[PDB]
Formats: sequence, structure tokens, C-alpha cells
Amino acid sequence: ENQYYGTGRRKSSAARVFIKPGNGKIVINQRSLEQYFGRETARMVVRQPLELVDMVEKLDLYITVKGGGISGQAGAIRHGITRALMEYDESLRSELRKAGFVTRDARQVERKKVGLRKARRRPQFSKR
Amino acid sequence: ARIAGINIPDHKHAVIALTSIYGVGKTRSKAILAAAGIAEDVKISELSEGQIDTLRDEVAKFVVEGDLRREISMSIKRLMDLGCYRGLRHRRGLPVRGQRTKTNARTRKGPRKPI
Amino acid sequence: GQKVHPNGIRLGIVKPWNSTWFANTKEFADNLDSDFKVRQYLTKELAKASVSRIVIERPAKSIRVTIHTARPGIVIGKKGEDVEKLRKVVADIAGVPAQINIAEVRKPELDAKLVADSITSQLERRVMFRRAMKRAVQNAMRLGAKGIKVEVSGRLGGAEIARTEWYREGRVPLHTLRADIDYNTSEAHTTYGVIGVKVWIFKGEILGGMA
Amino acid sequence: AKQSMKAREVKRVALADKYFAKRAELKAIISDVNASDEDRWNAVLKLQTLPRDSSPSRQRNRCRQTGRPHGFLRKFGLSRIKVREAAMRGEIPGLKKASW
Amino acid sequence: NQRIRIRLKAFDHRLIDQATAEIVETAKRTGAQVRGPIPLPTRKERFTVLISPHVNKDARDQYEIRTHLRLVDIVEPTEKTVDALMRLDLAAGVDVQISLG
Amino acid sequence: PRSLKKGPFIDLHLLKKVEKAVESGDKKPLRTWSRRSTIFPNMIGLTIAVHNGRQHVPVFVTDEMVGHKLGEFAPTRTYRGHA
Amino acid sequence: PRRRVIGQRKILPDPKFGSELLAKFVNILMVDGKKSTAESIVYSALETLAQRSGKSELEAFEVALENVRPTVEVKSRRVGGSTYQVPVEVRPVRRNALAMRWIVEAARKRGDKSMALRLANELSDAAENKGTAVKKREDVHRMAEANKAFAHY
RNA sequence: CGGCCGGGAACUCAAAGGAGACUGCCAGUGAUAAACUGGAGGAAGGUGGGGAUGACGUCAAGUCAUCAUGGCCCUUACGACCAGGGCUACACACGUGCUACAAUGGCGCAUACAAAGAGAAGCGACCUCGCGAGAGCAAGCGGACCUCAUAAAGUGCGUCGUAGUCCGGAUUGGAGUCUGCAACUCGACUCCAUGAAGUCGGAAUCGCUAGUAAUCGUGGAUCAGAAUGCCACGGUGAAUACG
Ligand SMILES: [Mg+2]
Ligand SMILES: [Mg+2]
Ligand SMILES: [Mg+2]
Ligand SMILES: [Mg+2]
Ligand SMILES: [Mg+2]
Ligand SMILES: [Mg+2]
Ligand SMILES: [Mg+2]
Ligand SMILES: [Mg+2]
Ligand SMILES: [Mg+2]
Ligand SMILES: [Mg+2]
Ligand SMILES: [Mg+2]
Ligand SMILES: [Mg+2]
Ligand SMILES: [Mg+2]
Ligand SMILES: [Mg+2]
Ligand SMILES: [Mg+2]
Ligand SMILES: [Mg+2]
Ligand SMILES: [Mg+2]
Ligand SMILES: [Mg+2]
Ligand SMILES: [Mg+2]
Ligand SMILES: [Mg+2]
Ligand SMILES: [Mg+2]
Ligand SMILES: [Mg+2]
Ligand SMILES: [Mg+2]
Repeated sequence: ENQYYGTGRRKSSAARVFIKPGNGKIVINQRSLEQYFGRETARMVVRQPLELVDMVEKLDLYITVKGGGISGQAGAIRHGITRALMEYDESLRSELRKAGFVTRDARQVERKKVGLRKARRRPQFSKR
Repeated sequence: ARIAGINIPDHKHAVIALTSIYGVGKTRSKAILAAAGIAEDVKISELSEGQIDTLRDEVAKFVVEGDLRREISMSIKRLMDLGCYRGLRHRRGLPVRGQRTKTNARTRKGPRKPI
Repeated sequence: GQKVHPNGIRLGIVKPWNSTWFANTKEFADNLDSDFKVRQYLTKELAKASVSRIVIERPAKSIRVTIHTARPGIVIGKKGEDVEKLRKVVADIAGVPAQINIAEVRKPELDAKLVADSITSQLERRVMFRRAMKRAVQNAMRLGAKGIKVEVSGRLGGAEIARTEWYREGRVPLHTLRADIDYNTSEAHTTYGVIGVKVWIFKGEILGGMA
Repeated sequence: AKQSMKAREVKRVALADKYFAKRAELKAIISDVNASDEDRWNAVLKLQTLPRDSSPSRQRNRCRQTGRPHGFLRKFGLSRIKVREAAMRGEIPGLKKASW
Repeated sequence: NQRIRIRLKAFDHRLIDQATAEIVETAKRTGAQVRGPIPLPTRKERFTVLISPHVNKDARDQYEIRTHLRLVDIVEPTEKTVDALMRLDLAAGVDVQISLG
Repeated sequence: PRSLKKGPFIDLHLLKKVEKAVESGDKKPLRTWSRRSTIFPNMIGLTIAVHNGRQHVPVFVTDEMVGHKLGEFAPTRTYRGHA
Repeated sequence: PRRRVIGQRKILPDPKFGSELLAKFVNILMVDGKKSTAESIVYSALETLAQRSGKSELEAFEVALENVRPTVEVKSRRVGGSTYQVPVEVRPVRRNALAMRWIVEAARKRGDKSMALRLANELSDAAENKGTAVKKREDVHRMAEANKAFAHY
């Protein structure tokens, strides 16, 4: 048909979302949403874009996500759904922007630096 | 609930209570219960005496308690008598397994003694 | 503070590598040893030939040396006698058939290595260090360097206390990565010890990059 | 390092390639599951007669220019000072300062 | 005719790009079908050394060697193509590995 | 602990010395530097001067010492006390 | 900061309740970045507290929080050479933060077994105004009144 | 019912080349200025984040034990080699770390989600044996292909119910495995047994402003074997800044 596509990205994760005009089914890596995300917050974060611009029962989406962890994959899925919705409708841009879903969160990590035990954690100092 | 001449807590489960015997740990207690046929979860209390007698007979197959303490003391005393390096460390009261003694040997050396 | 090596910080951006060959980790260290041997021998031989930059380039079964020198006439000597001698010796050192090429530097007053070597030669010959360094700076600026800085360090004039003296003319922007800063050092083994000489020559800025 | 420490190194590399095969052959019978007390004991007693600098583990990596016994990278056959000096002069093909 | 696969490895990327351009031009001119040049992932081998001579542990230099790969696949080779590619010798400092079959 | 496949390790010079001593029947102390050699039953009843890095310490080997190593009976450090 | 006037970071609302205040409470409760565990604890505690003390979780939580909020705190100024403990009115966002922080620490101290049970007990106790958190609030108010003499420095 | 195989170059991804962000546009404050505050669009907004890059000089700072090097000194010894020992001692003091003192947890079962790396005298699968460390046989692979290599925290169920405990693991005894000529001094790891102190630590003091702190695992160099150190990688992920 159309298979409206959207690529979402989060710190190390990459999601591919295919929206289709059908019922309200979510298929993530040949799993149900509840099967994949045991986190209720992750489920809700995936819900968020559909709930805002009401399309929950109007769209089938097929999702495949690679890399990252639970929250990263959920964020990437949300970003991809938002992008797919924008491509599909193009009128929801303003609502999605004001919600805050269009922006790609660019915070990945701070590398460990020589001399510091972590990215910024400095070794303990002594005066004497 | 008296096995090998020591009292054993009743409210505890069978696996954990059995460990109270000197010479029986976690794996050995599991093996004893498996051989006897008693489940691990069931508590020491509400056990038929026949099963407790079976537990005693199973425990009898290991050197556990006084006898075990005597054996360990004999081994250490034999090391002392031989006059080897391990025996010397034992009688001095210093770490035997080649740990540093400049610092951090307070388990063997006891609390700190000021000069 | 302590400054970074101008050539090392500009490798890839504006400066090329001296050794340019690929090797797997099996043969990397042996290649490094052979390259060190070749460069050492070549410098020792052509000390008096004003050699500026030895460039080693290895085909999978060949060793190609490229000597950048101010005076090709002296290094090649009579027809091919001296180059053949050098070629056969470097071949035995490397253990591979060798091929020597010679690139002529038309402006030995703008080459930092040559300038530093001349200053150290003068210092060994017991000239006045200020006189030598001023001559070098004037020669480079006259030849048309956008800038030059020269620094000498250690027991100047046989003084018990060591000092550092440096002269700069024009501009020599070290922090500008796209700049073309030719930099090299040398050491004069005078009767009172070692005297270090450092030379920066800012020839220009390469906008195109060109690696 | 000392010219004698470097000479000692060249001695542990030649003795080790000289007695490489026997050692391996002796280790085979000494580790072989299908050997014997008379065989394994005889092979284990012969291994401890060989020239000692013949064993690999009695060799230590050292810079190929100074002999420095510490800070030696295998891919550079060099220590930590010399690698930097050569890298700054653009002599280690494909060596650039990182800044990821 | 079984296909010939070519793996190019170089420390410099523009050099390897020019080298693979020459190879693909030769093979494509001589008729055979080029399949590439596929960019395979680069190996970033990083090193960290102490820069101070004596004692300054926090003073260090971090170096790295970056190895670029290029995969050029030639299928249905012709005799003219296979001899021409062997005739062509590329710039030094570019390791070529021709695996065939 | 050395693996049981390989068996206990003992030095050739000490071995000829102890077998020759067993054959000879003499009771002179055996000077050795082989602290790493394990004690064997045929060695029982002999005086062996094991090197401690400074001097050769005489060890009269007994049946209980079988399996141990000669170095265990030749302490190398000398510590009386701090005060 | 000597020269910086950027405000507070935007925080997302609670998934299951849509409350920024509840989200901040979860963040305060959270330790070692284990948000899942802290969120489960607070949700269970809120449900238990709702059933026990009233109608809804937000109503019970807000009434408890209001009973713990401090009107005035004390800081240590240094003007006359020595340090004067002077009272100061707390801005509303700091009121909420201090109330939540006091509730969490008081719940941690308590001797009950489960953390959710401790949180529910402490929340109900604070609502009834007999808890350790309300005691802490009354203590700070009491000390502020004691040193109120320095209210014009 | 495995992207596995026909196939497809759509998408992820792999690099190479480009576009994009400039207070550029709007409003306000302002010296009619620079600039600042908001906001429109935009993936990104005011140096977007991070790194590399360290001016003239200071401390006769550090390194003659990397090296080079002036002077001085030893030359059947201050140099040469070999075996054993030591650098690992132990009344004690200081510094930097790791593991804990537990229920936001321990243990048991089931189950999900990474990134970055290394590998030929190397990484070593599958299968068989061993409670286990491992052993035997042994495919593959100079590797987006094969191996290291099962991520852990998490999620679900059960149990323990506030104890010096089913917390904690030191210490010690016995038995072993592997590397290595060789594990006594003086290795690592495994199994059984044992189960110290320790219940959040005075004065004082340290680090950190965001994907940071905190917490959770993974890899690499050095290296026959020998990390709680060092250097990297990702998972989860805060509080606060009035001044
Ligand atoms: Mg915006
Ligand atoms: Mg970290
Ligand atoms: Mg520096
Ligand atoms: Mg010397
Ligand atoms: Mg199918
Ligand atoms: Mg803005
Ligand atoms: Mg700068
Ligand atoms: Mg000085
Ligand atoms: Mg001084
Ligand atoms: Mg100092
Ligand atoms: Mg010696
Ligand atoms: Mg020391
Ligand atoms: Mg030690
Ligand atoms: Mg539990
Ligand atoms: Mg690799
Ligand atoms: Mg087994
Ligand atoms: Mg324990
Ligand atoms: Mg044990
Ligand atoms: Mg006590
Ligand atoms: Mg306790
Ligand atoms: Mg090692
Ligand atoms: Mg290693
Ligand atoms: Mg760690």
C-alpha cells in the first residue's frame, strides 16, 4: 500500500518503523509490545506519539530496533513513530514539535579521559 | 532436632539448618538431603523422626564436628612439628598463604598494638 | 609550558609521512628496525652532502629510498659510482633489492633541517651563536619565508650557566593547523657539551588541504 | 640498557631457536596422555638438561634501539619514548595523534 | 568463470580511493562487470604511551593507526580483464589481496 | 601444586647424589642448591645441606617430609623482632 | 555560579499519573539510577496509602506533602565578623523539594521491613501529623523562631 | 519457518564525498553601537556536545637509570659470567583503591536488551569426559564471514523477615587444574570445609553542574602464566545552584 516509514535513533539504538492504516496492533521484532518491553514506562513512551495525535486504533506499525538498551530502544521507537507520522500526515508537525518528539536527543555519552577515573570523576586529592 | 550431638534450629529450612553442623556447608547439606529424599524447602520442624534418623545416618558418612576439629588440629600440629615454612608461620601467628605483611595482615595479627 | 611537535601535530593535515608503506602486524616491527638502520647509515654517510629528508617507500618486494638533498652533484659524484655504492649497501642492510632516487632542494635556506644543520656546523666551528642565528634568519626572510624562528639552548659560548636565546621574524603561527610550519632540530657537540638548535619556518598556509 | 644486557638477549633468542624442536618434542611426550612413567620421567628429566636460555619465557621484549626492558609495544618493537619520537618525525606509516 | 574478489588495505583513504578507482576503470573498460567498491569498516588501532621520561603518569600521548578497506568484486571475468589487471601495478603503500574462487 | 599428570619435580645432581649416597651408605651432608626439588622416600634418613641463599642448612629428612620441597626446610629471611 | 542565571531543567511527567511532583518524588527516592525499582516502590506505596487514608493517590500524597512543607528555614550569614543564624523564607519549589526529601529520608530510617510499606506508613503518619518528617519540620520552625531576633541582617 | 534461499537495493549499517547553524530572520533592552533577553523555523541556537591544540615565562622543578652529552672516577675491577637468595620482611605510620556492613537486598528458577575491541609459536567452536578450574578430539579464521563471547544491572515467580542473619567474606585445613626448566621462599584459578572484623564510621577532608554524579557489566595494552591498577566501551540514570 503505502508503508509509511520512519527512522528513529537514540543513544546507540536504531529503530525502523512502518506505519499502515489498519487496527491498533504493535509488532516489535516479531513480538508484542508487552512481550518486548517489560517496562511499563517503555510501553507508555512508545504509546506517547499516537496518543497525542490520536491515531492509536487507526494504524498498524511494524517495528525493528537494534542496539542500545530498554530505554534507548523505546526512545528510538518513539522518534521513529513521530517521523513516520510526520511523513504520513505532514500536518502534525506542529503538535509533535510542541510535544517535544521531533527533536533527536543527541546525548550519547562522555568518553573516559586520561587522568580521570571516569568522564569527569577525578581521583581523590590530598593536601598532605 | 538433634543431629550429631548438637541442637539444630527447627524453624529454619532443612538446607539452612543443616549447615549449623560444623563440617556441613551448603553443597554438603544439599547432597545429604538429596540422598535422604527430603525436600530442601521443608522446615526441620514437622519432620517424622524416621526421616531425622535417616538424616543422622546420612550425616554419619562425613567427618563433621569434634572429630573434624581434632583432625584439623592434628594437621596444624603436624605442620608445627615438621618445622617447615608453613609450620613456622603458624607458630609465629602470621599469614600462611604468602600475603603481604607490611600492611593488611590484621586477621592473623589481631588488633593493632601501639609502640 | 611544553609545546607539541609541529610536524607530528600536522601529519595527515598538511604534512606527509616520511615512511609510506603498508604492513601487517607480522612485519611491522622488522620494517621499523630496517628503516631506522637505513636512515642512520644514510645520514652518517651523507653528513657532508646536506641531506634534508630521507623518504622510504616499500613495494611488497622492493625498498625505494628517496633522498632530498641540496647538492645532488656531490651525492651522485662521478656518473653513478656513489649512488651505486649507496644502493648496494642499503640493499644488504634491508635484505631487499633497493632503488635510490634523489630530489634536489632548490632553496636550502628555507629548509629547516638544512638551516639547523648549518647553524650547528657553525657552532662547532666556534662562531658566535648570535651571528649564526641572525644570518640564518636574514637569509630565510630574504629568500621569502613568511616567517622563521630559531632557538639555541645550552652553555652558549662555553658559559657555565645554560641559557636559551631565540629570534623570530615575520609570523610563525603554531596553533594554526592548516599552516605550513617546517620544523626540525639539531645538536652541536661543542667542547663544552651539547647545544640544541630548533628552527621553525612558516612558508605559508595551504587552503586546499591536499593532505 | 647495558651492552651486556643486550648481548644476553641475543643469547636467549639463538639458544631458543636452536633447541626449539627437541623442547617441543620433549614436551609432547611429557604432556601426552598415552605415555609412561619410564617415558614421561625420562623426557621430563631430559627437558631439564637442555641450555635453559633455550626456554622462550626466559626472554623479555626490549626496545630495538635502546634495550629499554619496560614500556615496550610489540607492534612497534619499540618502547614508549622512541615510538613518540619516531611518530613526531613521521616515520611510523599511518601514525597520527588521536582525538576521538 | 569463477569470480575474482579483491581486498585493498591502506593507511591512507584518499590513496586507496584513487587505487580502487584505477582498478574499477580497468575492469569496467575491458568488459567485465565490476561489483563495488564496497567500503568495509575501518580498523582504528589505538595506542596510549607515557610522554614524560621519568615520573609524570598523567602526561601521556594517545596514538592510533587507521586501516581502510575496499572490496572490489569482479564477476564473469574475461581473459583480457584478468591479464590487464595483473599488468596494472598500483601505488605503493596499498596492500592488494586477490582471492579467486 | 604441580599437576598430577606431570608428577613431582626433582633435580638430577641431587638424584645422582642421593642414589649414589644410598648405594654408598655414607652419611656426609649433601650440598645442594635445589630448593625446588620435592622430597622422595629413597631420600629418607639423609642429611641434605640445602642452600638458603646465604649458606647450606643441614636438613635431616624424615618420613613425614615426603612430598614437600627442600626449600620449605631452609628459611631464607632472618627476622628476630622489631623491639 | 558567579555568572550564570539559567533556571531549572525541564523534567518529564510521571507516566502512570502525569504528575511532575510525583516524578520528582520518584527521582528523589531513586538510588544508583535504578528508576524501575523506585517507581515500583512508590506506585505500590501510593496504592496502599490511597486505600488506607483516603480516595486517590494524588490527594493523599499532596495532603501529606503539605503537612511536611516548611514555611521558613535558617541560613548562616557572616556580616559582623561572627556567623549569624538568620531565618529566610523558602521559595515554593524549594518547599516541595525539602518536603519530599524529608519524607524519603524519614521513611528510610524507619524500622519496618518493606520500603513500600515504610513509605506508605510514613506518608499516612505525615498526613496525620505525627511522623518524623513533620517533627523535622516543627524542629526547623522552632529553631527559626528561637533565632528570629536576627531577622533584619 | 534460520535471511535460510531465490531474489530485492527499499530500510538499518558500512565508509567516501557534500548540505546544514551564520545571532542569518522577528520582537524587545541599548549609546542610534557592540551586545543581551526572549521566539520563529530548524535534527541541532547562540562556542550545539567532547577531544587534540598549552603564549612570554616561573619553580637552578623532574629525569646523567631511556638516550645523547662536558668534566671527574674504576680498568685481573666500579667491568665479565654462573647458581641461591632478595626486591614479596613486619612492632608501626601515611596515601590511593576494592569488598562489605544488607530487604531499593541475598539465594534459586525463567527471560530480555549493548557498544567497543583482540586473534597465527594466536583466537579456538562443535562433540566427549570432569561437581569445577579444565582435559581430549577438533572445524573454522590474518577474519562486517570464524573464535574470544553467555553482557550485567533489568523483568517475572518463589523463598529468606531484620538476626551478626540464607548479610559479609577475611582467615585457615584438605583436595586439585593450568601456565611454566621450575609455583618452598613467591602465581593464578577451582572444589569441599571454616566463617575475623564489620550494623553506615570523630576532628577533618575529596569529587562532581547532565547523559554528568551514582551504579552495572564488557574489552584492550603489558603479558608463557600472573589486575581491585591503567587505558577504552556501552546499559540504567539523578539531586541542586538563592547568591
Ligand atoms: Mg524548540
Ligand atoms: Mg563508567
Ligand atoms: Mg604537553
Ligand atoms: Mg653507555
Ligand atoms: Mg519467510
Ligand atoms: Mg531557543
Ligand atoms: Mg586554540
Ligand atoms: Mg634546572
Ligand atoms: Mg637543584
Ligand atoms: Mg617537584
Ligand atoms: Mg646473580
Ligand atoms: Mg621496592
Ligand atoms: Mg607477596
Ligand atoms: Mg531477595
Ligand atoms: Mg583485530
Ligand atoms: Mg564434568
Ligand atoms: Mg557469606
Ligand atoms: Mg572453603
Ligand atoms: Mg568485636
Ligand atoms: Mg548486623
Ligand atoms: Mg600477563
Ligand atoms: Mg593480553
Ligand atoms: Mg572497576
